[PDB]
Amino acid sequence: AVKIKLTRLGKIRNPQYRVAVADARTRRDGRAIEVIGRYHPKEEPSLIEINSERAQYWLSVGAQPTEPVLKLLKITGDWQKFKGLPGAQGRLKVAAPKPSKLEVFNAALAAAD
Amino acid sequence: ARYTGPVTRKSRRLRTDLVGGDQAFEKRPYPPGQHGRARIKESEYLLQLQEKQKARFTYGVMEKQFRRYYEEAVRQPGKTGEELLKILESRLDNVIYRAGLARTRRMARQLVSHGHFNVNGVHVNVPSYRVSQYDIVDVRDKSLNTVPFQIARETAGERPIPSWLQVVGERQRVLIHQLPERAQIDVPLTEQLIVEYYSK
Amino acid sequence: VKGPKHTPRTPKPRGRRKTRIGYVVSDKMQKTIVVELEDRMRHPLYGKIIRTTKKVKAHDEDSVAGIGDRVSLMETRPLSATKRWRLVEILEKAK
Amino acid sequence: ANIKSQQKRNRTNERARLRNKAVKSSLRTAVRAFREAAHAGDKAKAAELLASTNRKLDKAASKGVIHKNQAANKKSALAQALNKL
RNA sequence: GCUCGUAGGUGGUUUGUCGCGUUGUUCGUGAAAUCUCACGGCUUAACUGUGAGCGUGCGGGCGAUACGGGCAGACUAGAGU
RNA sequence: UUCGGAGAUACUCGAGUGGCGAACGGGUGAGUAACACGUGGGUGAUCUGCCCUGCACUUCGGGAUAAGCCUGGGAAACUGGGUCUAAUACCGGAUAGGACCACGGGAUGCAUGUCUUGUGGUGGAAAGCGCUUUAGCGGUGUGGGAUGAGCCCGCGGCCUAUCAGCUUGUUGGUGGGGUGACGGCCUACCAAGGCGACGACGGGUAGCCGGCCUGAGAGGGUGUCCGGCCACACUGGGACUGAGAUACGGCCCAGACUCCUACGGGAGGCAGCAGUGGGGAAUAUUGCACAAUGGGCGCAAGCCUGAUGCAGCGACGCCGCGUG
Ligand SMILES: [Mg+2]
Ligand SMILES: [Mg+2]
Ligand SMILES: [Mg+2]
Ligand SMILES: [Mg+2]
Ligand SMILES: [Mg+2]
Ligand SMILES: [Mg+2]
Ligand SMILES: [Mg+2]
Ligand SMILES: [Mg+2]
Ligand SMILES: [Mg+2]
Ligand SMILES: [Mg+2]
Ligand SMILES: [Mg+2]
Ligand SMILES: [Mg+2]
Ligand SMILES: [Mg+2]
Ligand SMILES: [Mg+2]
Ligand SMILES: [Mg+2]
Ligand SMILES: [Mg+2]
Ligand SMILES: [Mg+2]
Ligand SMILES: [Mg+2]
Ligand SMILES: [Mg+2]
Ligand SMILES: [Mg+2]
Ligand SMILES: [Mg+2]
Ligand SMILES: [Mg+2]
Ligand SMILES: [Mg+2]
Ligand SMILES: [Mg+2]
Ligand SMILES: [Mg+2]
Ligand SMILES: [Mg+2]
Ligand SMILES: [Mg+2]
Ligand SMILES: [Mg+2]
Ligand SMILES: [Mg+2]
Ligand SMILES: [Mg+2]
Ligand SMILES: [Mg+2]
Ligand SMILES: [Mg+2]
Ligand SMILES: [Mg+2]
Ligand SMILES: [Mg+2]
Repeated sequence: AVKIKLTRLGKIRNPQYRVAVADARTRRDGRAIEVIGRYHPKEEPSLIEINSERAQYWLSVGAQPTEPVLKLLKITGDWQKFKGLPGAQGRLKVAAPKPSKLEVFNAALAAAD
Repeated sequence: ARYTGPVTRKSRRLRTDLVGGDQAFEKRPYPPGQHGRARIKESEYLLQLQEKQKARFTYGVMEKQFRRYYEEAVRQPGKTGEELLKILESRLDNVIYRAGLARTRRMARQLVSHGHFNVNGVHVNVPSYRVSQYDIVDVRDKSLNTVPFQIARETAGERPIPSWLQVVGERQRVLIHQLPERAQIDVPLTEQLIVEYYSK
Repeated sequence: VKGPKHTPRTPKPRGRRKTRIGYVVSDKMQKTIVVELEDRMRHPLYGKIIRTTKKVKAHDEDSVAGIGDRVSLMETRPLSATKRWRLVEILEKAK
Repeated sequence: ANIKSQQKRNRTNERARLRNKAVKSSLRTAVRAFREAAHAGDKAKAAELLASTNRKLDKAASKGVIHKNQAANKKSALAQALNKL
């Protein structure tokens, strides 16, 4: 039936991914019915975005997520707000906010004067 | 590949001293070879070819790499000869020359190539790195107490530092303010003939 | 035990067919009328408005259409091998 | 064959063919018997062999032998032969 | 060689009307990738990710009627008597 | 308990029955000038396993068979017979509207009509297994979604008139048959039509597209990697099973070609991944791994996956750096 799966579309050593709704009778990089997110497993936490009002449409109508996408909808909280679990808030974490490019440059001018 | 040959020989053919000061040039300011003193035929293709050769061997850039610089100079807004010299100037070996950390262009290429420089704490060893705005160009902590780096300390006054970069004190680290437009670029060459060369 | 046992349909707006207006060239086909449509369209290269004609076969529940006859059609299910249209009404008949 | 499951399925494609052919042939020799009573203008057996021919069609459609839109197309045709006699 | 004529292409002045051509605007669609732009990530670059353009079109609704055309008339300068 | 045999009771499990999968994935461009493709619609003319959700239900019985065991035929491939045993296999009943027929209401329109309701008369289903004792997985009829698919139509993309008359189930109607469905799709009679100089009928060639190369653009050439769709699986035809079939690693028949034979008869299809021969100017390893992602089955642990992720090889191409 309808699956929610990942699609490998990066370089050779950089496996980027997209969370895509497709049929089970389809290859990986086929036609997705709708692309709803992305997943980059190379940053230091990760880079995870789920649209969270389209992932509620497809779960309510019968799309079975695969086993590594099921771990992602539990993290962002879109699975718990569909089955009615008390982990409904998102437990995802973003990377550390680095000091920007302008800030380091002004820190170096004051370091000399 | 690099040229790795005589440097005055390609300053004599172009009739223009390319490196900064040379005594082998101005004793023989005519092109080399056994037919060196002959009257050359002033073509229009010769004025356009040799003007492009002034830009390659001043910077040490091969033809398939200099052509890709033209393919994005004509594609950016503004002019074409302006932005060609803009992206040629932002090469990191040209940053070391203008900041007064090297004698000639061929040793500013090695000091980047042998890995004596960081940028954002990132160890670079490519001469064709294009520094953006607000980049710091720092020297390695290991590469102090070194002979070609201590000779660049007391000799920080004889050549002018351009206004688009700034050098600071006991840490010899270069701060890039903006990409240079036209005026602070040194001019041994006119720029509109390189644009007219590729139009052929 | 609480649900309504008949979920009503999601209301779909009724899609429409195409309607066209032509003349009549043939009638002698026993409840089948033949309509010559016309269509004008730019040339893909030279930019001139080109006038081209078609011939379609339509359906009569009652064979009242002479030769002439500004007609009006609407396309249907396949009614025969080559019939795809039906005669809706006749305006300013064969004079 | 070559695959282990394909020898398994060849033995079951022939069990299913002998099963379904006996059911489809029972429908052809029950619609035909209605066509005898309907063509004679009987209205006595034709009113009560219709009730046993349509009941054999619905049982053949629940067993997966014919499709349900095929059973509806054959019951509608035999019933309209009854109402015109 | 020259004329006559069939299909076709083309059409003077003017009033009214329909809004097919034309044109304005809006929703649906024009998959992703490639391509141009702008940033971001591989030490640079090729490569790669994201955002916006592009996709010259086509279908549905609502505006405009100058011009072309369809429909119903009028006029005498072209044409014929 | 012999010292190398007995004991299904018992987790685990060869062969076998049964469910689901095997129609996906992977390859190739021979055929096709066509609704094959691109694009925009139509389906009041349709189908849709597994998945999600609303409502009812999960009820009584019956007869066998594979395996096992004993035997016959054959050189083998394989196959006949007798006994014997189960089920979620199979078959027969009871009750259950979205099956049918007749007659009505209420809503809408785009002509056939469509959806929703009422009465009378006819009908159609199934199945249990497991449990450390709030393990748990299923079965069937139906309203509604989601996905996939079929069919029809408008417009679009080759050369040739030194191919100018093609067509008789051909064009249309009615009554039947057929189909998941409209339809000469098929059949019997009746009418005498249908297409064509805007290129019918024929001949040559060709998979189509997003794209790729060139160009100032308009155009011109092309369809290779990648991605969508179509077509084919030794050649030609044909059905079967199933929700779904060009059924690549299925069945039957005929043909060509290899191979076994005791001469009666049998076996095979790399345009899957590597690989060999051949042709040729010319194109690679009989590699590793299921760690990642996708798929199939199973409650699950898992098993399967030459899809895939990678590596080996060739300056074959782009990009980057060295030889100071
Ligand atoms: Mg190179
Ligand atoms: Mg008819
Ligand atoms: Mg099996
Ligand atoms: Mg019989
Ligand atoms: Mg019927
Ligand atoms: Mg005219
Ligand atoms: Mg006019
Ligand atoms: Mg696109
Ligand atoms: Mg960068
Ligand atoms: Mg990109
Ligand atoms: Mg519009
Ligand atoms: Mg077993
Ligand atoms: Mg099961
Ligand atoms: Mg296949
Ligand atoms: Mg028994
Ligand atoms: Mg009953
Ligand atoms: Mg039963
Ligand atoms: Mg006949
Ligand atoms: Mg009929
Ligand atoms: Mg008929
Ligand atoms: Mg071909
Ligand atoms: Mg040109
Ligand atoms: Mg291809
Ligand atoms: Mg190929
Ligand atoms: Mg072959
Ligand atoms: Mg079937
Ligand atoms: Mg198969
Ligand atoms: Mg094979
Ligand atoms: Mg091969
Ligand atoms: Mg050879
Ligand atoms: Mg795996
Ligand atoms: Mg997996
Ligand atoms: Mg190489
Ligand atoms: Mg070579």
